[PDB]
Amino acid sequence: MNAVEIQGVSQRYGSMTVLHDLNLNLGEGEVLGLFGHNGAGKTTSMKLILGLLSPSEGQVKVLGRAPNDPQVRRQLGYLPENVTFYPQLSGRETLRHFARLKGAALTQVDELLEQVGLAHAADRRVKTYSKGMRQRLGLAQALLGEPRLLLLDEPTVGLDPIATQDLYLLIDRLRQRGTSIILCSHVLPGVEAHINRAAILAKGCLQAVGSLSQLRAEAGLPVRIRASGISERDSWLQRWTDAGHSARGLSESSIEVVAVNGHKLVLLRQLLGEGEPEDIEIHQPSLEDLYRYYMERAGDVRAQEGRL
Amino acid sequence: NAVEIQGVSQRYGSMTVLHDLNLNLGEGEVLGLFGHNGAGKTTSMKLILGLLSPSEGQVKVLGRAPNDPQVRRQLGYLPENVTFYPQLSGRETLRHFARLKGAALTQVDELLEQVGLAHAADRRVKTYSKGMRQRLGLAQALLGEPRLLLLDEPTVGLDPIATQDLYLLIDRLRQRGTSIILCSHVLPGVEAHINRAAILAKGCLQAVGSLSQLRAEAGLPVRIRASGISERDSWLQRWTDAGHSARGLSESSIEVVAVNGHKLVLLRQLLGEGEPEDIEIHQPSLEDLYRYYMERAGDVRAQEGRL
Amino acid sequence: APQSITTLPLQPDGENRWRLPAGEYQGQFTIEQPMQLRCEPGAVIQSQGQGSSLLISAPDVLVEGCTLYEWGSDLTAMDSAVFILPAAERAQISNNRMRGPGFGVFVDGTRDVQVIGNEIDGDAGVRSQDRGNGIHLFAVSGARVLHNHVRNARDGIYIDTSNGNHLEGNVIEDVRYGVHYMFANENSLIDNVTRRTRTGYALMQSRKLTVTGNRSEQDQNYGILMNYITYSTITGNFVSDVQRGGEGKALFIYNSLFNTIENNHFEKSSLGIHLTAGSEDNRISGNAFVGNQQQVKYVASRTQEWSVDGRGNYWSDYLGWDRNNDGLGDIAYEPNDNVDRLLWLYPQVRLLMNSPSIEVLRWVQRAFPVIKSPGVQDSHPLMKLPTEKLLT
Amino acid sequence: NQVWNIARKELSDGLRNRWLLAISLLFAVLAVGIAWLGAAAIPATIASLASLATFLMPLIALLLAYDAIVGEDEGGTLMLLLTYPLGRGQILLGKFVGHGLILALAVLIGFGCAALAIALLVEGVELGMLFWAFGRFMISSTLLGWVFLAFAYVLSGKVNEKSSAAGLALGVWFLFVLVFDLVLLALLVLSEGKFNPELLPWLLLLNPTDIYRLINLSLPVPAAVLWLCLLAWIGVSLLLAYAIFRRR
Amino acid sequence: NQVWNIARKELSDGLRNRWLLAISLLFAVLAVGIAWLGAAASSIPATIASLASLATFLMPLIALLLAYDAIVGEDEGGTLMLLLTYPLGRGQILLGKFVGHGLILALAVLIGFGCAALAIALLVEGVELGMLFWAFGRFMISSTLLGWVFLAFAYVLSGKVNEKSSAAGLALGVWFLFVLVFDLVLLALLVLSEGKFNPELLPWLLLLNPTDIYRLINLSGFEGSGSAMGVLSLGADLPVPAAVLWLCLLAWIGVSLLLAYAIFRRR
Amino acid sequence: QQSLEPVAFHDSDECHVCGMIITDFPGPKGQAVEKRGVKKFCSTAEMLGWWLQPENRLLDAKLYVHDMGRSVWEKPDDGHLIDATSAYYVVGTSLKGAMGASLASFAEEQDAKALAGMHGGRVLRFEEIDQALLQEAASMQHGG
Ligand SMILES: [Cu+2]
Ligand SMILES: [Mg+2]
Ligand SMILES: [Zn+2]
Repeated sequence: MNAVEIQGVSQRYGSMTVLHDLNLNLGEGEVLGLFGHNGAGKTTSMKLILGLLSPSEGQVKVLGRAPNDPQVRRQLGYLPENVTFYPQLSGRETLRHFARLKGAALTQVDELLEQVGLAHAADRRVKTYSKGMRQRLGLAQALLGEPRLLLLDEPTVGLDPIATQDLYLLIDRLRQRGTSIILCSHVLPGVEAHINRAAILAKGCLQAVGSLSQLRAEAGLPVRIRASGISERDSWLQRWTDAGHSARGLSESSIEVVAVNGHKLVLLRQLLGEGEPEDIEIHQPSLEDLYRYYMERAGDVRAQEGRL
Repeated sequence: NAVEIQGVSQRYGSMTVLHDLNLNLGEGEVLGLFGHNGAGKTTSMKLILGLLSPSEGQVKVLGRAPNDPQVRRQLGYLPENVTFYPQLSGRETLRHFARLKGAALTQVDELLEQVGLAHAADRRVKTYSKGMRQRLGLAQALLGEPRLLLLDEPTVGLDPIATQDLYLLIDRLRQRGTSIILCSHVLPGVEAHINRAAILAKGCLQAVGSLSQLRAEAGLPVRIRASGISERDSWLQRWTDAGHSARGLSESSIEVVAVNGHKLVLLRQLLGEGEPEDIEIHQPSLEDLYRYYMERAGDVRAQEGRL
Repeated sequence: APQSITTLPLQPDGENRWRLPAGEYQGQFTIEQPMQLRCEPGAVIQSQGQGSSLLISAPDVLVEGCTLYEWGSDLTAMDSAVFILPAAERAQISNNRMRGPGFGVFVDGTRDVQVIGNEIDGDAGVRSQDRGNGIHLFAVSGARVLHNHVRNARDGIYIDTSNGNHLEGNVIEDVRYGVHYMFANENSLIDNVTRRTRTGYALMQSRKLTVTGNRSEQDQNYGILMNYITYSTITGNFVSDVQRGGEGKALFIYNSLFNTIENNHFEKSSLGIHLTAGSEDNRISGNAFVGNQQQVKYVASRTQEWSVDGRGNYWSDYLGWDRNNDGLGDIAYEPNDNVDRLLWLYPQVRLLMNSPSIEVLRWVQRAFPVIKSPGVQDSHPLMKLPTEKLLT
Repeated sequence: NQVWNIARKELSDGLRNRWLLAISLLFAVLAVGIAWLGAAAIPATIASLASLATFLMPLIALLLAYDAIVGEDEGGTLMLLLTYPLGRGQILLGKFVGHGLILALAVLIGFGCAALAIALLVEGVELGMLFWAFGRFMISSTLLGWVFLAFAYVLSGKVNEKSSAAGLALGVWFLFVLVFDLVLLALLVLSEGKFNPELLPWLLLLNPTDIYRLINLSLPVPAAVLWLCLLAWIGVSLLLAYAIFRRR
Repeated sequence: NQVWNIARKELSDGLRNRWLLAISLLFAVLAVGIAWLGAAASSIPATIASLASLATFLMPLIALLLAYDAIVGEDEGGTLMLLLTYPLGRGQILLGKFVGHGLILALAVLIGFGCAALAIALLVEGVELGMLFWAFGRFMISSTLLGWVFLAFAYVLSGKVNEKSSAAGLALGVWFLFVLVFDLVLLALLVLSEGKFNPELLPWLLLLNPTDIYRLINLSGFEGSGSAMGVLSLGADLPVPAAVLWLCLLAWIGVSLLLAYAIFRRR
Repeated sequence: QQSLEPVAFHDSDECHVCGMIITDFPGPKGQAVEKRGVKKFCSTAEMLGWWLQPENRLLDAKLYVHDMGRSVWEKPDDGHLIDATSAYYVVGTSLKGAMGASLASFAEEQDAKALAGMHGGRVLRFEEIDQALLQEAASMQHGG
């Protein structure tokens, strides 16, 4: 069983194909991330999952049906980015408006206003709402009814860092129930702790898809090991350089090792055997660095020393 | 010593929305200001720019008064959301700010190429995206060699290649000797680039210092997980001998909450028996440290899915 | 045609004064001798329906108190009730009752005839084309027709080429024309009352005459019609409620060049005054244009000042002020817009007359005076009613 | 039915519009102030009320619905509403019902206080003719407003920004109120009767403000064709608005 | 100077407003059209009172179209809070906007009454070029001052509000009140009292309306008729000379700019 | 094509201006066919006084007067009724018309020249007729 089965679509506008040979399969409880830069593929893929567009050379099977059935869209939440609701309406009346359209019960309105933390600012106008206050309202209409698929296009813009981490804490409660959701973001640290499998895509195609352990294994990326005073910087700068790893000669009492994480199994044995591990920080190659790798891999040239 | 805030307790409406923050900022550091319930994040922002008057205390920016014109040519302020002037072009907007700040007009053509906007220069700002206006908003902030940047969320609406390139441009200016303040709410990602965080809540500045100091002044469990372990049944128990709960959620996802007092003997347990693949010493991040200091002042932990 | 001596008149006084007793008579009758005959109230001299009933050929005859009934109707042979020959100078026709389908009092070529106090009820069934005139006057100099009561005749008091004569205080009801004037130079008429008439006062080609104090109550389609009158004087006339049947004009000035039109009262008609293009530059000052749905109709672009000696007319829709406390207003009053004459020049604009663009165009003229065509304005209009006595 | 669930939004959002309530108050004040100066100073005052409601009922209709489609696209809720169980027809027809009953109420405060100022300030108005001449007046003033409501949906679906929608809604109000009849008057003066007399009445049927006055001034055409020609201006322009809204 | 560096923006931002260039060309094609109808009707006191009525409807309109979003359009646009962190004051980013928007009105009426004069010197043969230059020189240096009044009015209603949608409601209220409501309130006060409310106070109410002081300046030498004036016939009862009518037009700027600066100083 | 027919006069035919009965008078009697409704006149000078008004300058209507070169002057037959624009009116004669000055209309210009020398008048065309001439000629006829 798969929620979204994008099966070989190829969406074009005129002669240009803005999305070519996209082949996704979102699971039953997975949190997938659509990340795109040059391409408009990210925006078009989002539209294809919804009923907004039609696949010009393929088909999509959202929840085992066509994406434009009314039985699909009653169990499909979608928070769009930069949404600004009807500002003369109130916060409770906007959710009571959206509950009538999705067929949700009206006893779920006061629960979801309480669930997103909008109980104090309910019965106030949407014009006197903040940016993150409207994101709590825009999230609350996506949870109306019992949705089986959420498309959170940039959910944490202008949101407080408690409420940002509380939102992803609501996500892992949701995906345990069986609601497989999709993150669409541009802030790549922060989504990387909750993304089940990334879907980094280039201009046209889909570059890489799979979990973070599969992206780090395929893309050979060096580990970013930083330390501070194990034994000595200069006595430890020499050892990784004959073995073929980079040891950065920083200012004082800091050992930065950029190792290639393939031989580091037995290399860390000598680090334990001669010193204390009491202040080290081994950093895996992050989702920010993995996404920068796949852009360079297809159709891109790195910006300069410090440019953009 | 760029920003020297001392003893400032800003009151307005007899509300006392700021209280006794002593925030000295060095001449090369990258400070971060993070605010939730407290209004200090915005009031302090203003206070350094000089457009607010410090009641009961003194603000000394760059060794001088905060509202002097000789230091206000050496500042750079990227505000929150600036849709600048939709009928002006890209060069004409930046030449306008170059004439006001006293910068030389030869910097405008080399800032619209330093920031990636030379293709969209001489095009109207109504035809700009949100990311292109953040690119333009940065371009007036680097105008005429500023010795103090002050960025209020510079990476909102921005693509991740430019976000990584913006922090490389920040790291070039740190070496040049210009202190930068990154006031953000996008706390994952900014912790790799700042030097000292300053979490302020309910007006009072709760915690200040580097990221290594905020983990030292707050007992938080270090989350060592060793994905790809050989054996798993004794690894459920072999960490709990010194009080480190080896809790796992997958085939090998034992996220061992340690205590940061026995880091030698657990790694000697890890490297003496059993082979690893990719060790992950996951330090308590800036998202986790922020919710400790917030909860320590006023905040109570929200419920199961209730924010 | 018998004579008056063929009746039985009992003489009250032997100075050619006779008195006919009460009792009916028959046939036409003829006066050939200067007899000042009176009559009892039961003297119903009823002719049989042919010929002029009481023909008069002798001068200085004071016929008084007779009651004539049912004379002829041949208007070509002038079958009148009282025919007065040119030789019958200075005749007095006093206080008589007449009922018959022809002319009531036909005089011609007479001098100093006095037609006083008679009641002439004309007809009921004839189509007002063969009813005959109430008091027909044909080229008489010196006449005095006073305080009669003409009802249901054809064209009331017809006057043809009669020079000097007064028409004082006579009531004219339910006729086609109230008073008809044809080439009557140096005439006069005072205080006449016209009711329910298809034209209240016909003023056709008669110069130098005085029209004063007359009243027109509920006439049809033309209050006072003046064609080609010169050097006249229209002072104190009260024209009220000229209903349609024309659309209803209280005064219709057609080719009248010089005349003084002062102190009148044009009330509750559809058009207060119609000024044709040929009739321009005459002294029109001091009237009262109250209650009319449209005050002046002047289809021209020539300017026309309507205030002699700095005193103008009272207009009911004059929304002006008076700061220095005189009787005159301070701002001038233009009765016509430019779009109020596009309706008259082009009748297809009547479909567009309720449009907001017309309501825009009424405001553009008040803001931009270059597009104002020169109309029929009066500097210094009156603030109060000048005809405070004419409403009684 | 979801054509009513989205209509209840537009009632609650339209009645809190401060721009509308200023004009609808000014419509009710000027309808009393014309009726006060038309009785103390009824077909003579119902013609001046027809020229008033030709000014403002297009203005009320274009103030409500110039940002109905493009105001939701700029707000981002239009892309959200299409992912709900909702056709593009039910959004448009539900906005037309919701905005339609607003100006069907704006004539009941407009002429409901104007007919009150006539039935209580004439004293002998013969009110049996009043409740039929104002029943024909309140119905025909809503249908004039429903044309310009459907005109506002045409210009909302075509533009991509909210600022240029008000630049076209001002252009539609200028053209259909006081430019179409000024180019009727202009042709007549230059023609000097060259223009056909018969042709001009028919050419009033190409203007819903002109068809509005012709069923308050009672002519080669009968009355019943003008009611079916005013409703044809609704039904064509709504069908044109639905054809534009399906091409976004 | 900083006042000129921020005037150079508004001079180059108002000229890209397409709504300005429409209704400033409308001021040019109407001032030719009024002067052509004043040339075909040859008259002279009617084409002065109609041109002054044209700039009564449009020079407040161009001034309020420019500057209704001058302060609050920058405040909610984010670029006002940035501008105070530049070496400026609040008095320089207001006087600079007044100079920048003031030179547009000085150019929008030099185009309008400039081409209106060329539609007179090239249309009516034998006109007095000395009298034409003097009358249209008085029209130019007084329609700017009427324009600069409503420019300074718009800075009052921009500093007071905090939302640009409400600034357009107040700017429409200011344009309706001063142009065609104060002329109708004074008319209805004179009609219903028949000029017996106050025979000496009522001419002084013309000085409480800068569009009426503007009409009183240009209709000085060409009085002509009475009904073309309307409620400006009260201006024959004003005992002030012509020089005070210039000074009451300048005082409407300076009080409503110092009010515009004192409001903006506590923004 | 309804304006092409000069209709005949009846006894119950009132003038358009003065409103009195037309056939009780001598002289030529003009009439104006409008093609939407025929309006008739008691004299030719009263028709030309109506024609020179600015409501009727633009009005597309054919003007028809009598031919007094082929008719007796006291009782003109309906009969021959020429177009009034192409006529030859004589003015200033001592003949007694109905309302205005006596304008005997002709069609052959020699019979118009016959009556001009026989009464002391001057022949003139239709376009030479203006309102400065109608009020001048009626003052010389019915004045003094
Ligand atoms: Cu007659
Ligand atoms: Mg006065
Ligand atoms: Zn006649």
